[PDB]
Amino acid sequence: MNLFEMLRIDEGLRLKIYKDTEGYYTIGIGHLLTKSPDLNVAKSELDKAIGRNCNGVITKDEAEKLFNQDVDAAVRGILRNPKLKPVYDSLDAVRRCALINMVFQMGETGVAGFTDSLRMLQQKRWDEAAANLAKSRWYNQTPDRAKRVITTFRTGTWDAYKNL
Repeated sequence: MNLFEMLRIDEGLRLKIYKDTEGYYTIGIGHLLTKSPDLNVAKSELDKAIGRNCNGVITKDEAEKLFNQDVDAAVRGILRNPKLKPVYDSLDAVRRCALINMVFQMGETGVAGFTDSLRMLQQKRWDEAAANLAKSRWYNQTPDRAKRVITTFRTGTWDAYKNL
């Protein structure tokens, strides 16, 4: 399965400049256009981003590029953090998608302050880490997503995404 799909399910794919929880113009799978309260700037950013005259609308094949981009940025930010690097680095392919899905949801910073759980993950105490995450505020905000991600950590499979 994939990150995209994964994010696709967890996040949601929007094809029209929409407003963030924070109120920042966003689009695709949580792709941020601008912090500027100006729709006319999201636009510009977008087009700037897309390479065409969008009109505040893109197309999936497009949301996925934005996506793949936004993704490798995250990853580099992950490797730059000296506190996320060892974990991520130790994780397997599927557990990594779980880290990423998190960074995405909370940024490289909010994620890095899961001092404990991170250690467990690093250590391989799947049930512990998970139990751990289960306590967070995070998990209390966005449960279904949290469940899936924790589960994936624990199990280390897509099972959590297979029968939605």
